[PDB]
Amino acid sequence: DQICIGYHANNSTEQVDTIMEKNVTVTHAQDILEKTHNGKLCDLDGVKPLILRDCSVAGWLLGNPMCDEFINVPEWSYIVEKANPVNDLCYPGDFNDYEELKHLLSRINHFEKIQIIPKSSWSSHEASLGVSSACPYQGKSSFFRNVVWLIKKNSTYPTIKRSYNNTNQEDLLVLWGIHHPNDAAEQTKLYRNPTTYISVGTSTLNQRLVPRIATRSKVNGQNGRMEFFWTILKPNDAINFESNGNFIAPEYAYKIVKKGDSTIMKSELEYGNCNTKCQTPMGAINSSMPFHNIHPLTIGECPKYVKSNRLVLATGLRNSP
Amino acid sequence: DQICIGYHANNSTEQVDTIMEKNVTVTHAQDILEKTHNGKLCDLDGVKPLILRDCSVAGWLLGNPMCDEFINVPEWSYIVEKANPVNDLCYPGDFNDYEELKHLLSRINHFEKIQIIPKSSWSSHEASLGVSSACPYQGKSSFFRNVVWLIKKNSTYPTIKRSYNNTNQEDLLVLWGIHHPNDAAEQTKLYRNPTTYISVGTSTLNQRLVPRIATRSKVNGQNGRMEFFWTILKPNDAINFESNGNFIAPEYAYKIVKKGDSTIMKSELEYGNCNTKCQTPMGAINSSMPFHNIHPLTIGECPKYVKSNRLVLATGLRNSP
Amino acid sequence: DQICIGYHANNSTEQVDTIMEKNVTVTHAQDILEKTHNGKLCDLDGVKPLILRDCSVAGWLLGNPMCDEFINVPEWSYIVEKANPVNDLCYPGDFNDYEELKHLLSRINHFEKIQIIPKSSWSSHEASLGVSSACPYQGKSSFFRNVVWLIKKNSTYPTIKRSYNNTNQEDLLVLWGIHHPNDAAEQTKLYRNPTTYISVGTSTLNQRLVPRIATRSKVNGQNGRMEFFWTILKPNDAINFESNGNFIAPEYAYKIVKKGDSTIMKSELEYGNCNTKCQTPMGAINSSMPFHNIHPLTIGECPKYVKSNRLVLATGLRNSP
Amino acid sequence: GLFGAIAGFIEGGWQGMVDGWYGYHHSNEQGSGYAADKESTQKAIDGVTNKVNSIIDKMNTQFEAVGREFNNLERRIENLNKKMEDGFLDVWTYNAELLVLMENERTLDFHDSNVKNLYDKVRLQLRDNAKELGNGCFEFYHKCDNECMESVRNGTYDYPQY
Amino acid sequence: GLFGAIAGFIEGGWQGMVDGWYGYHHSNEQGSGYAADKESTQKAIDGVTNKVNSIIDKMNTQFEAVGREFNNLERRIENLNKKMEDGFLDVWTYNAELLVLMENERTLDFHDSNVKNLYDKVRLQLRDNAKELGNGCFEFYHKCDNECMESVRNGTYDYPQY
Amino acid sequence: GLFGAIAGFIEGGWQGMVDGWYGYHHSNEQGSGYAADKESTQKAIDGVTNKVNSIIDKMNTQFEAVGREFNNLERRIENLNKKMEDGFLDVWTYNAELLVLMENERTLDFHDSNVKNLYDKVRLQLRDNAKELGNGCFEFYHKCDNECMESVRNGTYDYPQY
Ligand SMILES: *[C@@H]1O[C@H](CO)[C@@H](O[C@@H]2O[C@H](CO)[C@@H](O[C@H]3O[C@H](CO[C@H]4O[C@H](CO)[C@@H](O)[C@H](O)[C@@H]4O)[C@@H](O)[C@H](O[C@@H]4O[C@H](CO)[C@@H](O)[C@H](O)[C@@H]4O)[C@@H]3O)[C@H](O)[C@H]2NC(C)=O)[C@H](O)[C@H]1NC(C)=O
Ligand SMILES: *[C@@H]1O[C@H](CO)[C@@H](O[C@@H]2O[C@H](CO)[C@@H](O[C@H]3O[C@H](CO[C@H]4O[C@H](CO)[C@@H](O)[C@H](O)[C@@H]4O)[C@@H](O)[C@H](O[C@@H]4O[C@H](CO)[C@@H](O)[C@H](O)[C@@H]4O)[C@@H]3O)[C@H](O)[C@H]2NC(C)=O)[C@H](O)[C@H]1NC(C)=O
Ligand SMILES: *[C@@H]1O[C@H](CO)[C@@H](O[C@@H]2O[C@H](CO)[C@@H](O[C@H]3O[C@H](CO[C@H]4O[C@H](CO)[C@@H](O)[C@H](O)[C@@H]4O)[C@@H](O)[C@H](O[C@@H]4O[C@H](CO)[C@@H](O)[C@H](O)[C@@H]4O)[C@@H]3O)[C@H](O)[C@H]2NC(C)=O)[C@H](O)[C@H]1NC(C)=O
Ligand SMILES: *[C@H]1O[C@H](CO)[C@@H](O[C@@H]2O[C@H](CO)[C@@H](O[C@@H]3O[C@H](CO)[C@@H](O)[C@H](O)[C@@H]3O)[C@H](O)[C@H]2NC(C)=O)[C@H](O)[C@H]1NC(C)=O
Ligand SMILES: *[C@H]1O[C@H](CO)[C@@H](O[C@@H]2O[C@H](CO)[C@@H](O[C@@H]3O[C@H](CO)[C@@H](O)[C@H](O)[C@@H]3O)[C@H](O)[C@H]2NC(C)=O)[C@H](O)[C@H]1NC(C)=O
Ligand SMILES: *[C@H]1O[C@H](CO)[C@@H](O[C@@H]2O[C@H](CO)[C@@H](O[C@@H]3O[C@H](CO)[C@@H](O)[C@H](O)[C@@H]3O)[C@H](O)[C@H]2NC(C)=O)[C@H](O)[C@H]1NC(C)=O
Ligand SMILES: *[C@@H]1O[C@H](CO)[C@@H](O[C@@H]2O[C@H](CO)[C@@H](O)[C@H](O)[C@H]2NC(C)=O)[C@H](O)[C@H]1NC(C)=O
Ligand SMILES: *[C@@H]1O[C@H](CO)[C@@H](O[C@@H]2O[C@H](CO)[C@@H](O)[C@H](O)[C@H]2NC(C)=O)[C@H](O)[C@H]1NC(C)=O
Ligand SMILES: *[C@@H]1O[C@H](CO)[C@@H](O[C@@H]2O[C@H](CO)[C@@H](O)[C@H](O)[C@H]2NC(C)=O)[C@H](O)[C@H]1NC(C)=O
Ligand SMILES: *[C@@H]1O[C@H](CO)[C@@H](O)[C@H](O)[C@H]1NC(C)=O
Ligand SMILES: *[C@@H]1O[C@H](CO)[C@@H](O)[C@H](O)[C@H]1NC(C)=O
Ligand SMILES: *[C@@H]1O[C@H](CO)[C@@H](O)[C@H](O)[C@H]1NC(C)=O
Ligand SMILES: *[C@@H]1O[C@H](CO)[C@@H](O)[C@H](O)[C@H]1NC(C)=O
Ligand SMILES: *[C@@H]1O[C@H](CO)[C@@H](O)[C@H](O)[C@H]1NC(C)=O
Ligand SMILES: *[C@@H]1O[C@H](CO)[C@@H](O)[C@H](O)[C@H]1NC(C)=O
Repeated sequence: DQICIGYHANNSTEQVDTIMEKNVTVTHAQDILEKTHNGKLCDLDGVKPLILRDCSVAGWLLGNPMCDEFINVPEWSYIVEKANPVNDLCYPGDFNDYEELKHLLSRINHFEKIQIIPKSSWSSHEASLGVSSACPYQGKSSFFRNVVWLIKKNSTYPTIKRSYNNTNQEDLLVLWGIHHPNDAAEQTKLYRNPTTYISVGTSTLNQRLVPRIATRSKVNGQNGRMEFFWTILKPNDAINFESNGNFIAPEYAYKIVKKGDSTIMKSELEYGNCNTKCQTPMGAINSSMPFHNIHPLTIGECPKYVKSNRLVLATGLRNSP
Repeated sequence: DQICIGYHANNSTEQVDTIMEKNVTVTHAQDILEKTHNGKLCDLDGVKPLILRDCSVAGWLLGNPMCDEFINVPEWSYIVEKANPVNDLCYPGDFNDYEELKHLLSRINHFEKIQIIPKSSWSSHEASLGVSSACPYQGKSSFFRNVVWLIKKNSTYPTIKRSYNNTNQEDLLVLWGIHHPNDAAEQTKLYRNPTTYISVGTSTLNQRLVPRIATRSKVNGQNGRMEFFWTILKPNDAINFESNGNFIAPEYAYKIVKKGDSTIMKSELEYGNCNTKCQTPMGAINSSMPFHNIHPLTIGECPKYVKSNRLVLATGLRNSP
Repeated sequence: DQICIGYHANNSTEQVDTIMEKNVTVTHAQDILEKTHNGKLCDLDGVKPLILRDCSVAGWLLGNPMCDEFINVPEWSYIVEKANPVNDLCYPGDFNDYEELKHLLSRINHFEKIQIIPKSSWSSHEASLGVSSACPYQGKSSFFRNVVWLIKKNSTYPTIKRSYNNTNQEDLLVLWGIHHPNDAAEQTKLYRNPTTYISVGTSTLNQRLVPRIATRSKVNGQNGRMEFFWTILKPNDAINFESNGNFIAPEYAYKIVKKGDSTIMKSELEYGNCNTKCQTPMGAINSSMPFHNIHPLTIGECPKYVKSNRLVLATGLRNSP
Repeated sequence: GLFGAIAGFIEGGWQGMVDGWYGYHHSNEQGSGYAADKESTQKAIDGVTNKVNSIIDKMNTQFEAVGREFNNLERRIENLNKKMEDGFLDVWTYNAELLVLMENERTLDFHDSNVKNLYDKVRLQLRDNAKELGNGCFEFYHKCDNECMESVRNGTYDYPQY
Repeated sequence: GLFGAIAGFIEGGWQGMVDGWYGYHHSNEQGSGYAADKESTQKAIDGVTNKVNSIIDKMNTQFEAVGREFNNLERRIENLNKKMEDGFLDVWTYNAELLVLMENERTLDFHDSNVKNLYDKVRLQLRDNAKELGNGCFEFYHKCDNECMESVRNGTYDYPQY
Repeated sequence: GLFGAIAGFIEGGWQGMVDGWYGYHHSNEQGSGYAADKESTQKAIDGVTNKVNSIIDKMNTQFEAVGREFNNLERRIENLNKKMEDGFLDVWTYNAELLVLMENERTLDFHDSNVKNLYDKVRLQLRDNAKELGNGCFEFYHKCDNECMESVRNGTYDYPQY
């Protein structure tokens, strides 16, 4: 008659690593690393992202005519831009402080577009021939929809003196631009005046742009260049435009209605018609694991990213053969 | 007759946490986290800080007339600026590379102010009507005390050509500015010349400021703007000023006499009449603990900041009921 | 008759530290920290570094005549510049975006120098009197070898309109400059035209430099200043130069033939005629240890830098007296 | 293991014991079988559960990256940004992997300890009244029926009676 | 605990023993009382002291933040700066909290070990001359007076004599 | 140590035992000498080797600095860069130093454990047939010649025979 002390064993093949030994078979274990995703771009808590598709953020904000899909976008959870979107600046040029603006959009969930300077209200200047074959729409020449390329009217460009006042409650994103023509002849043709300027003033802003006229390489068949600028107009503050040529004026601006959590995600994926509480640039995550190894840039209620291939905790004891 | 092995117990209720169990009562423990401060801004090793109160660093350096308290400040241990000081730039404008200058002050403990260009020495220009109602002092119009707003004398602004030489042993902080008037009429009224400039040269510096004349919003009732610039003048090097208008000239500059450890601290607190070896923006720390959880930005001989609410080491053993 | 259990002891004096006790003598130990280096700058896998000696990176690229040693350098493993090289910009001035360029060289292993605008091809301008006593070579006045200081020919500076096209397969580093003379008389003497410009255009670049003419301190006996600029010319893209004076034109540019791993190392050491798989700014490392404490900035197959003085693992057991 | 019981003086585990982590096997004239020790098993369960939740909790306040764009002439700060994000991910990866390795070692040792301690609890009861076989087992000098056996699992084994 | 002594086969501690962490209680015809074991107690004190100072020392070379201002169009680098400072504080917070958790576990086990080892030191002396009660105590077969008891605490208990 | 054997109830190590980490010494009429226990020694060797390689492996994916220049008006970002590089080096330095401290503690305890377990393996064989001396040694009641001794090292010591 005898009695023995002993411990559990089972058919488990689960292995855990330790400092002194690897691949120790244990009776029980708990995986704590999520390795799978759904491979899709999803709504985040039922709120669909803004998927720019082939448009870049600049083509969207300026109103590149190939980006009419985003003429009035609802509130978004996050934004998805491609690595090299084709529809950027149809007419070649630059976008001043572009990356500082993108950074601003990581904190923005909703824009409401509003008209600040009506197209019809340009009575001393021509405001309908500001169109280029570099920015085509349905076969015809067009231009960025949110700005107006003003040119001379009956061979005169009188000094422009306009001013908008932010009466509405929000902060306002105002955009404008300057045209850098190829040569002195092009300058005189479009604007008459040989030497020109655009001065822009707010409470904080005090700039004076002058066109640099130089020989350039063609890009989308254009020797000219457009430089685009922006500012945030605080509520109850006014912006003053003065110019005698080369001015790319704002027609529409964006009210900032919703601040908060958002991000600009780089991905070649498109919309997947799913919902999720955690999204990555390569797919969404549905798990209660503390960790995952899918991608570092996530948005939502996410596990913590680590670079491991395997994280498994022993719960049970060493399993015997 | 028997003998027993055993261990200590006592009336301790001190608890420590472990990985496998929380709130284990032990006979002895050692708290290692400091949670208390005195709530005051104190001298640091007997050396009082510079407490700018309602002045900003710019209002102090330029000599905003509401900042006379800081007309000649002794050596400091650290500087305390508020989040939104009211007395900044009485006359609206900008301060070029302001944040790079503040960063310079984190390594500076003492300035000696000295006169580089006497106010009296402006014999071809008017140097006493450079005053604004935006910068009032005892009810009258005044201006930044360390710079001179030169205007035309008997309807003439002859080209200014001045030069200071850093003969003294230190590095010198030189400050100047440019006036951006509202319109062409204001320009001609103050300086006659329609188009003007200010050129500033050292061994390294080679700039040429031109005034941008534009319509602006009023701020403290001013349509104009002042842009302030700075440079560090190395010893035995000379600074060359050339201008024909709009020039805000230096009268006083600051010798940098003491380098070393300092910081600009943001706090709404005022002086507390205490001493301490470790200071935070919400109070001073007097303890020999290795850690504290009061605030990340400290100055002095400080414990290490952690974000914990509790850090307690077991020293004794598990206490039995 | 008896049998005893026991353990090894030996004459080892090796000590290891633990949390509860320091300097515990053990029978065996393994040092894992490398503390020694050879004190030399070495080839990295047989590939010799570029040792600029007394030349700075700017003096090398622009062709400072005191830097003829580096007129045609082979492929390098890493670059070694001193802290304060004497042969920088013989003629005083600035180098625009210099640090962003150095950062570009950390990813570059080889340049091939090529002629883009022949010196002989300047038929309407004088291209052999652009020489200064500040840039001497064998006792005579000279100048940066990779650029041309164009001055007026028979009292005329006709507008320059030149253009190079990147036909070759690589990216091309193009360099140029602008002259900032001391006064209006010097300007007219060298270039005739009172007011001048240099416009430079590519697909992305669109600049217009104007000379700032001001009184300056002499540096190497020069009141003037040269500002140097650069750009990377993508393959199959063309660069357009337009100017009417003050232009420092490119003669030679650098083809970027090899990208990859490199670095700019700061060191006062010179070449040591050795080989190594791991190099620091104070010497090379030959060891299989996981860690070292020599210097943080290494290049190659290196151990991991830690700041410890000692890291020793116990392997054996506690050694008894 | 450190405590010498699991895969030590007790060669192997019991497929037959299904209702606990540690326990007893008895053999006598009436028959044989297994019985889990509920106390030490439940202690083990609580320990390991708390440990897991402790791990999950420590790691949930941890670095999370965000996208930042930079242009062609902001390469230094872009590189700074890349090296900063990668720097922290390496640190957290190292932390996670090490914590698991270390805590797995301790978990396996914990189980070894519980078994060793259970073996000792019984040894200290039996004393001179059973032969210690050297393999986890105790052969009784007296006949020990099912109620005797239960009393050994009870902790209430009357040594003097036998 | 891992070693089975504290709150194991020794149910509880002694309010009565005030002059040390571990020790002996004796009972005989002359009376009873407690005696701290100075050796093992002092070893414990040194261990725990060194540990504390070791912890304090490791942590004193550690990240310390400084203020940096940024303007309205330097948001990216401001954010970089915020995420960098917060990144390190999380890392150090994690390090501190974990070190304490881990070292508390080890400290409690250390004490358990010292008690277990003291119990064994005495068991190995007494051998067959005392009954091992199963609860930390040893009942002697011979009468054991105060000098006999001291000899057991000495380490110089003459087994053969008894 | 935690397990009480090394520099505990076994006062000191053996200069005489050269061919292993743990083992036996015997004394009888035919003579005396040492014999390494190859099993437990080899287990120790593998453990410590794996540990070392584990340490070396964890640390090889770790922060590595690169040079970045900044000009006179980029002091903030230069300082950001300095504090970022130093920040990570402190973290890794702390990690390395702590890992070594902690793993040294565990390594020394591991050895203590192996000795303790070897002592127990033999104790559990001898049972009542030898006096447990209290110092690592076992004095036999029967005469035990070299083949008897080998059988104790075998694990195949026939208790009933003696
Ligand atoms: C863009 O447009 C908006 C809307 O027109 C501009 O805001 C308005 O600007 C005017 C000045 O042009 C401000 O001043 C007038 O109104 C104030 C109102 O005072 C109180 O009452 C209103 C309710 O009607 C309330 O909302 C305010 O908060 C405030 O409590 C008058 O007091 C002021 O006249 C003053 O009277 C004081 C007492 O006698 C004197 O001390 C003063 O010296 C002065 O004479 C004047 O009539 C408006 O307050 C302001 N309205 C709003 C809704 O913001 C905005 O300025 C413009 N931007 C730019 C850049 O031009
Ligand atoms: C701001 O003002 C200061 C003070 O005026 C300027 O510094 C001075 O600048 C002058 C030139 O304008 C320098 O050169 C003169 O003095 C040197 C002195 O040489 C030695 O002796 C002095 C002691 O008196 C000592 O401090 C120096 O360290 C040095 O060892 C003369 O040598 C020099 O003349 C030269 O003689 C050499 C030998 O014959 C020749 O090789 C040279 O070619 C030359 O002819 C001349 O007379 C001063 O050295 C200097 N003084 C000080 C105290 O720094 C400073 O330049 C100015 N800044 C600007 C931007 O203008
Ligand atoms: C720097 O100099 C280089 C070299 O001169 C410039 O690159 C060349 O630029 C010309 C335009 O000036 C390009 O267009 C011509 O050639 C293409 C070639 O097309 C195919 O065939 C070549 C092989 O010969 C192959 O390499 C190409 O990949 C391509 O498959 C012609 O097609 C083109 O004419 C067109 O015909 C099409 C069909 O009829 C029409 O749709 C078009 O509307 C058009 O009429 C034209 O003759 C060259 O392709 C290009 N060569 C190379 C080797 O890159 C470069 O532009 C210049 N830079 C600057 C900034 O000026
Ligand atoms: C653990 O197990 C032991 C042994 O099995 C238990 O002892 C037994 O306990 C039972 C349950 O009450 C006793 O039953 C009683 O029997 C008497 C007469 O035989 C009867 O008059 C009562 O009505 C009752 O049925 C049994 O006598 C007793 N026997 C022995 C030999 O111990 C013990 O109770 C258990 N203790 C614990 C702490 O679990
Ligand atoms: C630990 O304790 C034991 C037992 O208490 C000690 O043994 C006793 O030690 C005392 C102290 O010296 C001895 O006293 C001597 O007595 C003899 C005759 O009785 C006398 O001639 C001497 O002048 C002296 O007073 C005592 O005899 C002795 N007795 C016994 C039974 O052991 C022991 O010394 C202690 N050892 C250690 C290492 O602490
Ligand atoms: C471990 O050691 C024990 C004791 O040394 C071993 O037992 C002995 O093993 C030897 C080797 O085979 C036996 O030799 C045989 O002897 C018989 C007659 O004496 C002979 O007919 C055979 O040809 C052979 O030589 C020896 O008898 C035996 N003796 C005793 C007392 O045990 C044992 O084999 C070893 N076991 C292990 C697992 O290492
Ligand atoms: C521990 O086990 C792992 C997983 O089974 C082993 O890694 C695999 O090895 C197999 C066979 O050599 C390969 O085909 C797989 O590619 C490996 N998979 C992974 C995820 O690594 C590993 O070799 C074992 N490690 C040790 C130290 O024994
Ligand atoms: C461990 O004890 C702590 C401190 O007593 C407990 O936390 C407190 O719980 C009480 C009662 O529920 C609350 O009123 C307090 O707000 C808590 N204080 C703090 C600082 O947390 C805690 O619940 C216990 N933890 C566990 C796991 O049992
Ligand atoms: C542990 O030993 C080290 C190394 O021997 C001791 O440090 C040395 O102490 C000697 C004598 O005091 C000094 O001369 C050396 O300068 C020290 N060297 C180093 C590298 O530190 C150390 O004091 C001992 N530590 C403890 C806690 O006992
Ligand atoms: C292992 O055992 C369980 C019994 O608990 C059984 O249900 C399961 O099918 C088995 N799995 C394998 C792979 O044999
Ligand atoms: C996530 O997947 C699990 C499968 O384990 C499922 O039970 C759960 O409903 C899913 N939740 C969502 C929101 O997709
Ligand atoms: C606990 O015990 C000590 C005796 O050492 C006594 O002085 C103290 O007052 C007691 N504290 C409490 C709260 O009972
Ligand atoms: C700090 O406070 C302690 C109270 O524990 C006091 O003894 C000490 O004198 C104080 N020191 C200073 C400098 O305030
Ligand atoms: C230590 O012992 C070894 C024998 O293994 C011997 O070779 C060596 O010389 C000794 N070293 C010292 C310093 O005594
Ligand atoms: C590095 O030094 C070791 C000395 O231990 C030597 O054996 C080896 O050949 C050396 N290798 C090189 C590449 O210098």
